[PDB]
Amino acid sequence: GPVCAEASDVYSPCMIASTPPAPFSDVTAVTFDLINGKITPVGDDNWNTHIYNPPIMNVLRTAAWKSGTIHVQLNVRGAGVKRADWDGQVFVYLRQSMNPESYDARTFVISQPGSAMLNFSFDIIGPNSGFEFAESPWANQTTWYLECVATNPRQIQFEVNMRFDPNFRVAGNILMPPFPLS
Amino acid sequence: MEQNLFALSLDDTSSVRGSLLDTKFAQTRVLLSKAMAGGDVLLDEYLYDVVNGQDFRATVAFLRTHVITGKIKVTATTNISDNSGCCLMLAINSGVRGKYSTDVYTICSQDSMTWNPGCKKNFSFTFNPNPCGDSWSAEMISRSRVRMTVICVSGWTLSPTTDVIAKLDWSIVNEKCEPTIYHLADCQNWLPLNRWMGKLTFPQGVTSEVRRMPLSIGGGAGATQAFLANMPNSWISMWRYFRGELHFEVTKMSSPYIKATVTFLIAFGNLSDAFGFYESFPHRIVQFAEVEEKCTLVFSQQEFVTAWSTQVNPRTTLEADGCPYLYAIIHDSTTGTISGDFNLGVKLVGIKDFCGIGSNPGIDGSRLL
Repeated sequence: GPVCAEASDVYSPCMIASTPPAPFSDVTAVTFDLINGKITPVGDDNWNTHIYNPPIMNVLRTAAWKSGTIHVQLNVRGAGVKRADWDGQVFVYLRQSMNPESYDARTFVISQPGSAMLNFSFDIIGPNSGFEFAESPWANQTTWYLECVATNPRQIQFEVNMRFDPNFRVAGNILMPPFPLS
Repeated sequence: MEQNLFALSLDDTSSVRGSLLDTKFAQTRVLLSKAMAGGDVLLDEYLYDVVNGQDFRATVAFLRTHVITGKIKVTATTNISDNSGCCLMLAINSGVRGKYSTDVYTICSQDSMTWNPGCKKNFSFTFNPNPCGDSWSAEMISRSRVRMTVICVSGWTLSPTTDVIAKLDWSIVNEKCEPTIYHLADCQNWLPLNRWMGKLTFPQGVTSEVRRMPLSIGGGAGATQAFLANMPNSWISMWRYFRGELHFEVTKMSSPYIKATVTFLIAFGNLSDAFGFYESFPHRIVQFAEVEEKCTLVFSQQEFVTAWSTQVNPRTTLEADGCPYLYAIIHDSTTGTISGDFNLGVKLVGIKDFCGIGSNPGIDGSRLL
């Protein structure tokens, strides 16, 4: 409808990735590790990735054990393309593993001209009294991946925003390397 | 003789338990070079790996018992004459992500011990290797990749004649393994932070040495073009403003011979150096006996008018910074009979009656040391 619902709590940008520059035009994709804060372009495509350092990412990258709900907003930009000529599609997948044997936990398809905005959420829950340790060998725990596929790199330029639900809990410290400034 | 083997008590799933002797499972050596310095890693391995090659009464029980409800106790034995002193820190971390920082700031945070061999004969500590549960196992710490390190926070005040070997003794105790879990309630009775506020080097002399350290503890520690962060601080940075009762642990990291009276008070960045009226502010006088090396500071909510920001933009000057700072002031003069600088370590233990306000959108820049 003409009237949209108003968002409330603050989301923070965390990860961005630009499709490869022209003359690139092949269908491509990029994977976001929503917990460890990693961006992995598919194949050798020249994706201009970048990661920020908000409280949320600082928590996700240092909290050993996690439990709770995470809200994710995916923004898709957003290039100077005449609407009538738009043919870019966005396919996104939530995954618990990048191994071929694992199936998608959730699929969304976005065919909006210009730009798009997708809201969804997922739960972090593991075997340690409800806590999960993102890819630890213990109990074969794994992280969460957000796979983004772009059918037209010249029309589509991705932004991941995140928010912790009040039920989100953490414990334990991970020794991270220094975090480079944006 | 025949016997119903099935009915035998061979399904004993109880945890390790008994005397200290029959609960020891491993011992290690930490080589302290007589010439070492701050930030100098002494030991860096996996917690699990501690058991390799060990032959103690509970080594087997530790490794085979698939569930333990007790805690891991670490006893450190090391001692050096009063002529010197240093600061050793032992810390337990849940895991790593390659080429990690070894700075005391990052290394501590979770579980740790800080002591000075020039004051203590030994030192001990218990911990819950499973920070969010009531039980754990050797297999768990192996596959979860639990780490432990020993690091020289402050170098020797006076170098030892020869290298020193500190010894660690690992055992299981019957203390109930209680969890430490962080959450987003905006009102909490106790929030553990273990933040390394800083290493205060006060050189010997008759100058007025003043040190400042912000209570705007979020954002991490400024390294270079990057910064250090640990879970407790990233958690506190979730809120925009906060307040509560502060509990600090002050550690004498220099030898007993290096002395200086230190004043602690909370004020603002408007106070300049060379201001002999600091004592006007409510303050605490900290002195240490040759035996002593640890003093707890308490700053109740009556020390603060309002809450204050978890982060500020690093370009903000002291004058322009309206958030409170903890001042460490040489009340008299730093001296001794030997050379060396009075290193004093300050750690924010935690917050009592914690109030968290709003929500921090976040600042990428840290705050600088």
